[PDB]
Amino acid sequence: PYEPESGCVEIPGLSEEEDPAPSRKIHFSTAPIQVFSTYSNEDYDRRNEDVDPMAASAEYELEKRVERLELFPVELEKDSEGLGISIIGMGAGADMGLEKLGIFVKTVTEGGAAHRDGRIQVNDLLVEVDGTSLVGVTQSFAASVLRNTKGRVRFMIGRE
Amino acid sequence: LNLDSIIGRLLEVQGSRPGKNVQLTENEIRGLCLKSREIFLSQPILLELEAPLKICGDIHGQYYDLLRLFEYGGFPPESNYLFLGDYVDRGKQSLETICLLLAYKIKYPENFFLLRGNHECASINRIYGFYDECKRRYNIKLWKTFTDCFNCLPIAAIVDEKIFCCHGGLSPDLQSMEQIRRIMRPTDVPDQGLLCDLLWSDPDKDVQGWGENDRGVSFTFGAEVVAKFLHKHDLDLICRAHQVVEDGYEFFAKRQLVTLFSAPNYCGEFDNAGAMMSVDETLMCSFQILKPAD
Ligand SMILES: [Mn+2]
Ligand SMILES: [Mn+2]
Repeated sequence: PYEPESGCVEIPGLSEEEDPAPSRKIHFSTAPIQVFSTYSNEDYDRRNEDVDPMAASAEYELEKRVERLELFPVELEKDSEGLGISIIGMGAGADMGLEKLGIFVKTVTEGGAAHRDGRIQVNDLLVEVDGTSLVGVTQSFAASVLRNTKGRVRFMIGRE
Repeated sequence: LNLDSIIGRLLEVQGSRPGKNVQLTENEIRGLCLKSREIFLSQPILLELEAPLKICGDIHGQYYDLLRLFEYGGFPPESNYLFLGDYVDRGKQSLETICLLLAYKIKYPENFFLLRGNHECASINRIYGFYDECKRRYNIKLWKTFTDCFNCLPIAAIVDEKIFCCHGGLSPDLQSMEQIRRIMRPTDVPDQGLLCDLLWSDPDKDVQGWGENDRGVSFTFGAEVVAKFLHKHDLDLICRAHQVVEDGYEFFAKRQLVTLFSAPNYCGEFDNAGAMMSVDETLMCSFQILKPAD
């Protein structure tokens, strides 16, 4: 049942200035300054705790490399044996830890769905799987995405 | 395009508790980006504007503060507007903010103007929240569409041959306005040089000439640099934004430069007011303040 309210208060205006140049065309009002009311902090929480420049920049370095790659869609039929691939997370540079990784194809199982399709190969980058980005993610997140895929699975793939 | 419907839905929340989202469709936002981009490219990169005009500094996605700015300043086309950049990042409602601004640019292209801020740049808004808002609420493709649009924003404006307006400030490299005019769009913002400086530099009362900037980008410039610039180009005032100022406006070098900031209580981490500067037909400048209630 919110009821916004508006109002205006006047405060002292700009001071008269000492000797302004005669060639100056603009001038400044000495009239009172209108101070209008906007929302209080209680009414309008302007904080935003979701900004994380450190995580963003870590993701971004990884993203910059992928657009140097040529991207191609792949569609695989997921059967009883799964997708027929294993994955490995690699960092954007040396010794980056576990948080923001590129997800690479480590293994293509002989006789598996990826193998007989022929397109996906070892060291391919998994960019997107069933509409979910895997660029700058943990390996466990990637593994969860891949486990949850069903039927005809839609990929975007990058290759060095 | 559906422009008046889009504007209606953006303004529908005027009476709501602040924070309520307006979720336009992807196709709608894309249309605003593509249409505004054409308009930006069709107008000069160095705008030549005439009074009357109301000039606003940073908004940073504080959509409800923008709504109040229009309430009190007059919704377009009641007043002519020039915004000095930094529409996005930091706030939670960068999307509503930029969509309303682009919509008014499209509807009133000769009476409504937007300059590029340092946050209208992919390498910056990737980091400070806009990419996140796009990814969360839409998709990354939409963020890239915004980038294409922002890459075409004009960089500076001159009001009645007397007020030079840009987001950041001067450049040690700026000697002729033709250096601004010859810049081809679309363009990214470089890590250094004229375009960088225009969007990144700051005045400093403690520096003589040009100094290093604490931001790690561009320069600081002193009062004498300002005086020399104005005299050379027969200008009276530099109007810029880019720094939080407690009263929403703050003069520098007597009154030769003004900083305007229009995002009150900036991201809930400052206690500042926002302000706008009105320039009337006689070139009298006045200030209107937006102060959060207690
Ligand atoms: Mn800013
Ligand atoms: Mn800025």
